[PDB]
Amino acid sequence: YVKTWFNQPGRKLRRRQARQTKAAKIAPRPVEAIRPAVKPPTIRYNMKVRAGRGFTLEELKAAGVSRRVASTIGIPVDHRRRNRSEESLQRNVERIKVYLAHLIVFPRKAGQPKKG
Amino acid sequence: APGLVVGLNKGKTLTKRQLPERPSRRKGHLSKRTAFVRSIVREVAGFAPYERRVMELIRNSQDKRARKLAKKRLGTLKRAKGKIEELTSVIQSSRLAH
Amino acid sequence: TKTWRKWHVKVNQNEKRYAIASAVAASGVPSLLLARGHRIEEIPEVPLVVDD
Amino acid sequence: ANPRQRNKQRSGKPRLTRRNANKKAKAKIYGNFVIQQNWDKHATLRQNYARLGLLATPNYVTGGVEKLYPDPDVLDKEISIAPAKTEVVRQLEEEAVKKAARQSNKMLPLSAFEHAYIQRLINKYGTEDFESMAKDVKLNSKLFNGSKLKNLYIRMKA
Amino acid sequence: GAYKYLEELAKKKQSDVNLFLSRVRAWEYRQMNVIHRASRPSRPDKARRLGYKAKQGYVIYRIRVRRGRSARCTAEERVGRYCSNLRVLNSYWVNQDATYKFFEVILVDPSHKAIRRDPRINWIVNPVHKHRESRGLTSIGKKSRGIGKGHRFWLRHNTLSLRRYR
RNA sequence: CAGAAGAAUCAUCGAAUCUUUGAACGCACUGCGCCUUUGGGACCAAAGGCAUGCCUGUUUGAGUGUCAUU
RNA sequence: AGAGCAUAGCUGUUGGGACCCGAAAGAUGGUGAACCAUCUAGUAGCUGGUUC
RNA sequence: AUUGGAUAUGCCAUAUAAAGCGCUUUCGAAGAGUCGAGUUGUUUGCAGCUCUAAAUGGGUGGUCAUCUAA
RNA sequence: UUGACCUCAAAUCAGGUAGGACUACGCGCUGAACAAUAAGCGCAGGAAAAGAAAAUAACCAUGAUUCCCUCAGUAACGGUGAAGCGGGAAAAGCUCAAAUUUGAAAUCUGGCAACAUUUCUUUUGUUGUCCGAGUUGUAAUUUCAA
Repeated sequence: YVKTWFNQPGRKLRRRQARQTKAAKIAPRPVEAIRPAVKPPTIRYNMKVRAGRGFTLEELKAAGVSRRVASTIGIPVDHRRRNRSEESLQRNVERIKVYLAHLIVFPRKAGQPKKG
Repeated sequence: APGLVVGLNKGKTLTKRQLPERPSRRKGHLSKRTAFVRSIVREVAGFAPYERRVMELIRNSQDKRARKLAKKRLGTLKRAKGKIEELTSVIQSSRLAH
Repeated sequence: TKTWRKWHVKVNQNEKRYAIASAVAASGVPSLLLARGHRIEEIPEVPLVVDD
Repeated sequence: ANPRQRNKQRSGKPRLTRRNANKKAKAKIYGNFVIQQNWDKHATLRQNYARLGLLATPNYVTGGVEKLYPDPDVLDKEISIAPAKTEVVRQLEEEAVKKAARQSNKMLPLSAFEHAYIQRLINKYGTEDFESMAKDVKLNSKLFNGSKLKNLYIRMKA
Repeated sequence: GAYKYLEELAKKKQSDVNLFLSRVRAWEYRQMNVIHRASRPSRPDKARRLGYKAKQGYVIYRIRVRRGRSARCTAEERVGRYCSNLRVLNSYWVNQDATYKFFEVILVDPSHKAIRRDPRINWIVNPVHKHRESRGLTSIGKKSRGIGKGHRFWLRHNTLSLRRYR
C-alpha cells in the first residue's frame, strides 16, 4: 500500500478552479465566510490568537445581530463556544462591528398584498 | 478593513464572566408531572419478582440480606440503595393506607 | 520499474536564486554568449536593452 | 486491455468523443451584472476582487500575496460605515439605495373586515385604553391583545 | 399524554403486568409464522419514537430469532430480505422468552406517494439507502460496528505516502 | 466487384424496429398447455397475456368472531 | 566567547519481493484420492550463474 | 435549439394571516432488555448468556470540568 | 336479527416494486495459510461511509464530519503503535419522539372529472368531487442552541 503525489499540481488547480466557479455563482459576497478570533486551548499556544468556527450567541447579541439573520449575511454561529473572558467577547464583537461596517446589503423584493 | 490578524497575542488582560446556565445541562431534573406518571405506573405494573422478595425481607426485617439481594441483582450499591429506598417508600405508604 | 521512483529533486531556494542570479549575470558577458552558440557578432551592445 | 474497451476499438463505430478540455479558462461570471461587466476575463478572483474594491476573503490569507511592483468602552460605539475605495463599489452601493427606495412603503393598509373591526372598538372604548378594549370579549371576537390592537390603530391611519 | 405512561410501563419488563403479557404474547406469536405483518405496533410508543407514523407506506413486521452477530441486527437483515421492496427504517425489542427474541422492524414503502411526497421521509427514497439493514447503516448497525464519537469508539497505517519532493 | 445517381462499406440521431435464449416469467424444457380477445370457412388458428414475494388500494366471500340487537 | 540545518553525491549498514536461479509446501476456493485457480515475490546457512 | 440561477416588468395574492428581536408576578415534556454488573467468546469495542437500573440523573475526564446516549 | 367492528382468505382486481450485471473506489458479515490478510458471502453510489458532541481538555480554554501536514515512530504496549494540540483544504446546518388543534384531523394516498404542464403527445402537477387512510394520533407547533 503506497500513495504517490503526482496529482499534487492537478489537485491544486482543481481547487483554484473550484473557487472560481463559487465566485461566479455568488458575485458580490466573498468566497469565504468571516470567522472569529479565538485562542488555542492549551498552555503551549494559549497566548496565540487564531480563527474560530463561528460567533457565539453572546457575540451576536452584544454586537447587535439576531442569531437567525446572522446565518444569512454570512456570519456563522457556534452554539458550543462561550465567552468566559470579556477580552474574548471584546475581540469578537468588534470583529463583527468592523464587518458590518463594510457590508453592503442588497434589498430583496417583498410581497405586498393589496389588503392586510 | 475586515482582517484577521493572527499570531503573537491579542491581550493579557482577563475578566471572567459568570457563565449562564445551558438548558442541556438542565437534563435530569424531576418534572412535577413525570414524577406522578412514574409513581402511578409503579403502582399499576406491580413489582418485579426479585423486587417482591425484597419487600418481604424488609417486612421480615432482614435488611442486610435485602441489600445483598438487590446488589446481586442490580449491580452496584447506589443502584441497590435507590431501589431499597424506592421499595421502602412503597412499604410505608401501603401500611399507612391499609 | 516502479512509479514511486524519485522523479522530482529538491533544491534550497537560496541555491536556486544564486544559480539564477549567476545565470542573469552571465547573460551580460558577450563571450559567454558566443561561446554558447549565439550569433550576436553584430549586436550593437550587451546587455541589449530596448525601450518600452 | 479490457474486453469492453477493446471490442469497440476494433469495431467500426465512432468513439463517443467530447472536446471538453478547455484548460486555463476560468468560470465566466453570472449573477451580479455590475461585477460581470467590470470582471476582467483573464485575472484571478483574488486579483479581480481587489481591482474591484471587494474583499475576496475577510479572513487571513494563508500564503504570500503577489508583489507585482516594488511597493514603497467600545461595545456601544459603532463603526460609521466604510467609504468605497472604487467607483464600482459605489455602483453597487448606489443600486442598494435605489432598490431600497422603491421598497419604501412598508406600511400596510387594512381590509374591510379589520376596518369595521377597529371602528366598532374605537367608537365604543375611546382611543387610549387599549388594554381595556382588549379586555372586552363581546366585540373583541378574535380576542386580540393590546399590542396588536394598537398596531391596527396605527395601520388604519394610512 | 399516553406515550408518557407507555414509556414507564415498558421500563419494567419483569413486573407482573409485563411478565403476564410476556407469556401471553409470546405464546400467540410462536403460533404464527416466523415473519408476519402486524397491523398496529405491539409497542405504539416505541414505534412512534423510533420514526413510525400511522400512515400508509409505514409497515411493521414481527420476527422471532433463536437465542444462543447481534440478534436485533439479524431481525433487520431477515425482515428486509423478506420484504424486498420496503426500506427498513428501524427495529425494536417487543418480547422475549427462554428460546426466542421477538423483534418488530419498521419499513417504509419508497414508492408510495404518501411517502415520496413527505418532506421528512423523502431521504429514504434515494438509492444510496437501498437496504440499509445490509450495509450496517441502521441504529444497531451503527452500534454493532463501533461507530460514534468518543475515545471508546486500518489502511491509514500501512500506507507509505511518498510526497512528490521527498 | 455489384450497385443506384440525393449518392455515400458516410456522418449525425430525439422516431419506430430490435430472432431464440438468458435475473427469465404458463407448466415443463424439446414439447405440453390454460385463459381471454381477435378472427377463421361448434371447433380451430393467431395474437395477447397466464412466474413468485412484498407494498397501497378495490371487489367478493366467509370466522368457532366481538358485538350489535326487543 | 556555540556550529549546525538543508540539498546532491559516494561508500557502508538495516529493512523492504532485495543480485539472478533452484526445497515437499501449506491455506482458501473450486472441478470432475485426482485436478484446477489464487493468496504467493511462502520458506535457502545451500546449489548453479552474476556481463567492458 | 435545451436548460440554469439572477435582473427588469405585467398579472394574480386566500394577509382576519405568519415571523425575528424584546419583556416575562406563568411554564419548560428530553428516546429501557437500554445504560450498568458478573460471566463467556471474538478481535479495545463488539457478540451470546446470567441478571438488569436512575431522575440534577446519566456518560467521560480532572469534592470539580465538560457532555447530554440508547 | 339487521348491520357495524375485528380477523380470515381468494381474484387474469387495478398501481407498483424486488431479483441478475458491473465491482477501481465504498459499506457490512466472515476467514486460514503465508493477519480484520487473500478468499467466501452480502449491499450500494457518483462518490460511499462519517456528521452537527452522552467530543476534547485543565487552557486567556477550544467546538459537526472528512482528508492532508505535523504531533511521531512519540506516548502506551512489549518490535507493535496512536490521540488531543497546532497548521492547512472545506464549511451548513437540521428534522422527529416526549405538550390538549380540542373553539371544531386542521393531514394524506387512490378512483373519477376538467384544467394544465413537458428533454416529452413518452414528463410532472393543480383544482373539484367521491372513497379510503387516520383519533391506538395524520398536520401546525417545539428539539435543549432551547
